Amino acid sequence: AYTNSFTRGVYYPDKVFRSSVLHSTQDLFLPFFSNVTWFHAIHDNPVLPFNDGVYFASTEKSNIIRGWIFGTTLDSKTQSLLIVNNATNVVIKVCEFQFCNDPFLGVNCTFEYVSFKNLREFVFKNIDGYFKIYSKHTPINLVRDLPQGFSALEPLVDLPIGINITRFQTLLALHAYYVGYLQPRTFLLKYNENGTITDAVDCALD
Amino acid sequence: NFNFNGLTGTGVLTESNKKFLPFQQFGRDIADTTDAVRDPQTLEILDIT
Ligand SMILES: *[C@@H]1O[C@H](CO)[C@@H](O[C@@H]2O[C@H](CO)[C@@H](O)[C@H](O)[C@H]2NC(C)=O)[C@H](O)[C@H]1NC(C)=O
Ligand SMILES: *[C@@H]1O[C@H](CO)[C@@H](O)[C@H](O)[C@H]1NC(C)=O
Ligand SMILES: *[C@@H]1O[C@H](CO)[C@@H](O)[C@H](O)[C@H]1NC(C)=O
Ligand SMILES: *[C@@H]1O[C@H](CO)[C@@H](O)[C@H](O)[C@H]1NC(C)=O
Ligand SMILES: *[C@@H]1O[C@H](CO)[C@@H](O)[C@H](O)[C@H]1NC(C)=O
Ligand SMILES: *[C@@H]1O[C@H](CO)[C@@H](O)[C@H](O)[C@H]1NC(C)=O
Repeated sequence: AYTNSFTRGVYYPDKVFRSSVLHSTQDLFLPFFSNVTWFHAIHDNPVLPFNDGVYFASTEKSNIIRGWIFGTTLDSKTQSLLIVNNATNVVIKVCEFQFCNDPFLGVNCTFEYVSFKNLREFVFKNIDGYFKIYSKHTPINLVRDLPQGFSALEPLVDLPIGINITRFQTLLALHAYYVGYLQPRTFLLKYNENGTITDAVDCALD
Repeated sequence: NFNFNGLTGTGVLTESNKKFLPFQQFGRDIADTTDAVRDPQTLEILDIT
């Protein structure tokens, strides 16, 4: 299934502060009004590709999704990144750790790091040797679709991993999300007086 | 003369009222000059004039 992304998916492009200014920047963004593939939870684990970057949004309260896997040959024979909500803390590990082809739990490693009324958005991108994570958490009432609205993402973590990626998978557990790819675009962001991006223009749109 | 992490220049430092997000290190002006910098050894945020 598919559904348009209205405008959300924009993130603070750099680590620099700006206020009350219209700033133009070229970067990997999710173009406005592009379809984003829609998935729902039952039983299976659908496959997804990965190029340039990805924007990944979800809505849930039972922690149905615990994390993610990223890599090229995911079946435990090359270096791959695993993100998981440990129990309350979030852990990231780059290793060739053993997986099934559709892993889920019940109720040579190289890198380690530790940390439906709500909707959580993320952006993952591998550029300049770094793996960069951006996120936003927001209360919502539209359990069905990512709402018509706007809010910028800010980085959660910025790792110097530098591995190759062509695929990724979501991770669940045994006891409703959207994914869309980024493209290089030139954007115009309006930084308000307090320094927060309040609106943006994807001016390759029309 | 001020030097924060190699960002070097001359100016008068003052306490800043800008609300930097936790991942931001300096504020860049319209002329592409740093008008605000975080003290590397503190949470303090200082304005350059
Ligand atoms: C990352 O690894 C994948 C393989 O997992 C590489 O895929 C190759 O891409 C080239 C592009 O021209 C193809 O010709 C090859 O046939 C692909 N190989 C396979 C096995 O699919 C990819 O090139 C790698 N990229 C980086 C940046 O390391
Ligand atoms: C994606 O969106 C375009 C218009 O934005 C539409 O023409 C196309 O059919 C959509 N893709 C699918 C698979 O429906
Ligand atoms: C959290 O992580 C630590 C270290 O990896 C582990 O010992 C602990 O068991 C984890 N939490 C739970 C509830 O298992
Ligand atoms: C990975 O583990 C295997 C043993 O299963 C070992 O032979 C190999 O040297 C290790 N490192 C790499 C890069 O394969
Ligand atoms: C800006 O931040 C101040 C903090 O005191 C707050 O009172 C004000 O409402 C904020 N305004 C906007 C537009 O974010
Ligand atoms: C570094 O500076 C901080 C002040 O922010 C101080 O508390 C800390 O003790 C200093 N480092 C060491 C090793 O003392």
